Amino acid sequence: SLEQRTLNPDLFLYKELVKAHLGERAASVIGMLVALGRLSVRELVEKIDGMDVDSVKTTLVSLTQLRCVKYLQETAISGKKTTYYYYNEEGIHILLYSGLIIDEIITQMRVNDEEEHKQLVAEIVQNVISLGSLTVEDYLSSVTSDSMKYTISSLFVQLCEMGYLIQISKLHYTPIEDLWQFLYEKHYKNIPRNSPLSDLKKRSQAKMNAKTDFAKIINKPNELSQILTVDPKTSLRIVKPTVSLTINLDRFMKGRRSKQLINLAKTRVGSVTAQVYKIALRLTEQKSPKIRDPLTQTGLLQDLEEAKSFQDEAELVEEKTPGLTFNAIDLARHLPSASLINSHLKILASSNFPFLNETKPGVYYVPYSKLMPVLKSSVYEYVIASTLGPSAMRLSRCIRDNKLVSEKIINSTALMKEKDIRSTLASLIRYNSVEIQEVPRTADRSASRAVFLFRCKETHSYNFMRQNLEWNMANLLFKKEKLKQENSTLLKKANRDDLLPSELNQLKMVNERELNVFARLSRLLSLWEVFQMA
Amino acid sequence: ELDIEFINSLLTIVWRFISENTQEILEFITAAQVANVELTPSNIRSLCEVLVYDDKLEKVTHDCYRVTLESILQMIFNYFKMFPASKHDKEVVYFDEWT
Amino acid sequence: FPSIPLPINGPITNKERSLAVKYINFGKTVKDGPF
Repeated sequence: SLEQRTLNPDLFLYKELVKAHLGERAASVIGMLVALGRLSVRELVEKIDGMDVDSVKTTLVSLTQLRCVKYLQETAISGKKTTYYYYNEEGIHILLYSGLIIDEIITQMRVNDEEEHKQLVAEIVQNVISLGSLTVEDYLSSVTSDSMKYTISSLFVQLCEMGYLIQISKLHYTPIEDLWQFLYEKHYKNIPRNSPLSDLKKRSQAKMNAKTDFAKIINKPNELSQILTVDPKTSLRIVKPTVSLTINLDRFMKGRRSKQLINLAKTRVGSVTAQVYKIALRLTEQKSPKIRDPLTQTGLLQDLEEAKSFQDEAELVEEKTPGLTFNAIDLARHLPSASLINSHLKILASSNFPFLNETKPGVYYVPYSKLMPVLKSSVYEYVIASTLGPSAMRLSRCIRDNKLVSEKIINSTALMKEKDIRSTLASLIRYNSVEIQEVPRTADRSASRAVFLFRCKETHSYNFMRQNLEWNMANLLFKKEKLKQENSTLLKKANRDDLLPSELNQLKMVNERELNVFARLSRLLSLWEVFQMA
Repeated sequence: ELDIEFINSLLTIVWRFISENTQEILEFITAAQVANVELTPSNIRSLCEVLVYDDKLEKVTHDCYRVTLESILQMIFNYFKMFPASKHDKEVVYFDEWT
Repeated sequence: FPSIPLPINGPITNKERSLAVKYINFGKTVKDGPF
């Protein structure tokens, strides 16, 4: 399969997601936007061929409903209004994490047991977004007229006010940079001429006004003050029925981050304190620091006097946020013993891994900005010990703390024989955990008259890992659809009935093996999502 | 110290000493009739840094040493009890063959 | 033909076996639906 292993960036991942479960005609057009960047319809039809101009719009409305693209309108002084169309990178991640949301509703809503909406609440996620958008009038107007709909309608305000059901708007459907320009030009046209002093600061006068506007306008959909209708009759509280809403990835990805952190605890403590840590981890999940950092996405990240300000205030926000600094007193009532609440938390500060390490005395909270870099350094070194030799695990840590290691001190600091490390180091240049630094002791940088120095380079090592896993995801996805190509005449017969006795065998052996594909992918996708905390 | 092997025989004993829970090490190595001729604080600090690179113990307060509880793994981060099928299975994941 | 596999090679557990059924019906709603 050397054809596939060469020419494939993350475009081979992104093209095949709509090729997996959608019509075929949209896999062609989604590859065009990722390869070309941004383009409207008036130049789209020149790029593709085999799709009519309205058949583009017939195709474009399919991933429009599923929020898989994001548009932008810009008009010219001389020309008409031009609708530049971009790609949505998170709306297609919903198709990636599609099954995992169903296992998130159950493992986070544990107040109910043996309920008669277990089959139903697993279907609401299949109802809210497989249709695309969703409003309240869509499911009440189903085949069930009442069937105790008021119980079901009151069930979702329990399911919406916990999060990840934010009302959609233009903000969810427009990207992050094409909003910021005309609002910065709005603040810039708020400051006219007749202030000539410090004009370099007057250019930044709109920029200080843009920072407060950016946090304000991003909280407008997160503002829960208008997502509810206080009903004086036949109910007590209800969401507004005229709200079009889908899922939000933000609380899920923070919630998926929350499951990732406790797996370090089960390695770094036993079964008691990991159970103690699991409960208090849950309470801070609904209000947590943002994983994607929309401030740092695209903007003034090139200058360090601004690039420092993206974590100077963000540490002060995480430190001075009221909705996570627990008193370590309310933890005993949530566990199904305030001394043991303090004594089993004492091990969390004693370890050199900064979770529950720094705090004000009497109050306790878990830090975020200085914790997620330790988790990324921890798992990959274990992956080196997992898929290849543990001698590299010794060598990866030796070059880690010892900056600019030489070939003499590597046998002074680490203690192995000479022939084995050549059989271990040389695979790490190939996989880019170590790098080369050269000292020219002769003229014109002679290769033989030079000794070579090493480095960890904690950025390039993880970039190689990401595209190594993005390909391995789509490689297993490539082996999904090709198995459905053969033996298709009886899968068509397996979908026309809702019986040859020997033909049924060739449907189960192909079905048990694809069952292993989703399980290994779920094991694989958790290892990759550790490194989107950027 | 000596370039030939059997440093790991010295390495495995001191890992058992800290697991039950740098000056403490010097007398413990002198006991148990070990086959050594020259103990020094420099070599014990040199012997200990390898266990830091193997994460068999932890370094705290610049001189104290704790265990990272590797012993419960010694007995997802669960790299044993994970047997591959590798026979008549074409849909297996490989770490090479993308470079 | 290539060596060095990843260490994730396991029989599927019932904890995630129902999780894998949530995928095959998900695309069945989409493909057999409108699109």
